[PDB]
Amino acid sequence: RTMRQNLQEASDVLDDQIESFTKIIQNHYKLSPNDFADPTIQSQSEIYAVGRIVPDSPTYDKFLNPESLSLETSRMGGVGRRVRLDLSQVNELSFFLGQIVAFKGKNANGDYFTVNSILPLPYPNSPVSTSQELQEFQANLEGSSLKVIVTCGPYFANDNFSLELLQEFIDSINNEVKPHVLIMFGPFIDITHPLIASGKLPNFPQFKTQPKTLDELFLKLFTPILKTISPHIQTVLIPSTKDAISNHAAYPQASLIRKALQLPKRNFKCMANPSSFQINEIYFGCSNVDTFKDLKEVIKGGTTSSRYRLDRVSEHILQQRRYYPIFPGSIRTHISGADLDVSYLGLTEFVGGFSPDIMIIPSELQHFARVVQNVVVINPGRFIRATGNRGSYAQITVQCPDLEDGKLTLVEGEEPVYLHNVWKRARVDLIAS
Amino acid sequence: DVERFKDTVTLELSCPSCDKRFPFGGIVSSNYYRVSYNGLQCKHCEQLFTPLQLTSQIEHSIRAHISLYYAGWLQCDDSTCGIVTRQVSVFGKRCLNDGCTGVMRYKYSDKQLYNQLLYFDSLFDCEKNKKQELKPIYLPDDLDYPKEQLTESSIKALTEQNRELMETGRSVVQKYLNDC
Ligand SMILES: [Zn+2]
Ligand SMILES: [Zn+2]
Repeated sequence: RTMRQNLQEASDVLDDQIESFTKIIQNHYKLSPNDFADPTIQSQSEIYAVGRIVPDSPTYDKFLNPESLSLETSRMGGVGRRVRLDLSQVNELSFFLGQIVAFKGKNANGDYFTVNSILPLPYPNSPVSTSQELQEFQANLEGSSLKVIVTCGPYFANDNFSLELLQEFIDSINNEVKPHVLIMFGPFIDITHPLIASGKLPNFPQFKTQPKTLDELFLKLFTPILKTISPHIQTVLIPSTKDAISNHAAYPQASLIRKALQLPKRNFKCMANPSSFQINEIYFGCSNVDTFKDLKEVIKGGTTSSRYRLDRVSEHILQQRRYYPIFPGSIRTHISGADLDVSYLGLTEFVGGFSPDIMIIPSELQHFARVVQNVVVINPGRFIRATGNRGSYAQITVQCPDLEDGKLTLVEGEEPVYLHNVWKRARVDLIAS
Repeated sequence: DVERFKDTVTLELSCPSCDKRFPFGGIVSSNYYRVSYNGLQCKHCEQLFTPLQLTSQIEHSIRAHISLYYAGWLQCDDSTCGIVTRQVSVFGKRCLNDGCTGVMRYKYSDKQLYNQLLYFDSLFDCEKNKKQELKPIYLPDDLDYPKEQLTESSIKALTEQNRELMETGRSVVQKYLNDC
């Protein structure tokens, strides 16, 4: 796929989000489509409605509140019309721009839709495994626990090109920690690094031939150090749209090309941003746009506000079934941004409709690991800080799966399968790098 | 090519030693820089750019443009409305002003982006530099209009002397042009 932006196609995708949630709501709550009607017009009767949270003016103030939101309907639902929301009868809520929501309410007089109740979107199902599969996974590990290390760029500071800290880290994982898998998120060479941005790039006396491009700078600076990661540790690279080495600077972002990075096949895999995969039974959902920094909630209610922001935001992501549900995506003001390629938001949805067991969405906020709705949510933090001080990384240690220990749940059915209960078996440490 | 680049914007380079900023128009006259026989040279402090010092900036500008493009600003046709917004109606072309009949269009069209990249490409195109077919960086009334004009034969010679630099600068644009 090329750099094309097509308005009809983008709008198709936004329409389809509303329609697919309309079907999820109808199946979960067992409602008939005749119970759904157009909230943008007057009725005498209470109706159910599904739509997208949008601002009530298209040229809107940076700071929204519960009196300045509208609901956008699908093309079939309300000819795409948008209607102002009256949220005065609802004491507890958290909304954000781009959120798909379901309401019970009424447009009494034509110009407002009064929300009487919020129908919460249901959490997606968790993946399951057969007893045979779990036994193989048990044999893979030879008793011992599964170890996965996760890092996120930047890897060098703002005022130099030192990877000394990364070398120290590599020595540690090779010779002490010895994990099974290492997941490394970009940026590797961040195009917005201030020396890169300004072109203040020095002569490197430790290179025989100077790089002429940022791609060559990666081959001379990162490749030789990455090559020293033990071949026994499988290493996964996931890019950022700020990666100078990527030529696909929109989310969702195609994977890097490993051969081009001159990294060895023996232990390096390049994955897309986002990507979903299993390590043994554990489903990972990885995405490298900063949802946790960017999602700006409009909030009412003491109970909602007393909760932790990171819990609320993780639940919004699980409910929305996409790793960056904010739309329009955030902008850094022009320098950088989410850079959403709206036509392909499809690929940023939860693969198979499954919630991940572990969800990793690096952020510039402080590192954190939290269980929310039985999903382990991890922000490993930046590997190095801009000043050159130690950053952090995440270590995930998961007890080896055991059908006999009880910690796996048998799901009832003719075909016997088990919920991984990764949250019950996983320990996440956030370690100074 | 003339009309194609009429609305593109200049590639602005910053000098690694002294930080003076200037538009780069190819192997053409300028009061700020000189393409000498050993490379691109800053006229304020005489320091030579290395290739990485040039190409990192080319790439940075490209990516700034590509990021602006993905911000997805839209604009309305109707001269009596004109709103710019990033909101997209589920009917994409439809304007979000109550009752406005204008058509919405991406404000950074993909034609404009492609033209912007083709302009950058032209700057490092040897054949175009030699034939003197690049777009001028300065209008005649600009206070920075160049004081000395380069000769054709200087441009030919200087272009062949800097072929390698040009081609490497050009490859950085092509990284994104084949991807478009
Ligand atoms: Zn200078
Ligand atoms: Zn309009």
